[PDB]
Amino acid sequence: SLWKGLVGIGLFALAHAAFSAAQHRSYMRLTEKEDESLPIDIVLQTLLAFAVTCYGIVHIAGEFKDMDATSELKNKTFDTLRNHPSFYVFNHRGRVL
Amino acid sequence: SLAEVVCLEMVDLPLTGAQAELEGEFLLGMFLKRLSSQLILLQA
Repeated sequence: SLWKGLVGIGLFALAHAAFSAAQHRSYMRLTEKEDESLPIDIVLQTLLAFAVTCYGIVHIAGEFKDMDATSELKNKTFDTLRNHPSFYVFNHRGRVL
Repeated sequence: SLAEVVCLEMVDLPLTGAQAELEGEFLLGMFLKRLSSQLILLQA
């Protein structure tokens, strides 16, 4: 179940990016520049977090299945089919034991 | 002496340590700088 760890790592890194960017914004409003864009590093970090997280969530999302009924009948025999549990009766050899 | 004032002004106060080192915070050098400052605030 490594894909779970992968997703948690993506999330942690993304949160780190958000924190870094908030404090950078504070720097901006403090130095009254309000002209410049974000440093590249934050951008790359968040984007890779996003991509990795999607690649992992696709895996852990589940698993597809055929829509042809007889696929799940390939392995089956009368012994299962015949029992009819709501019509059971016990007056048979086993009661000896 | 304040009974005759002529002109004045209002100035903003100085910074905390947090904001100072924050300014200090700002290729790989960029990343490691960021990390270091983050770890410092953390320890604080």
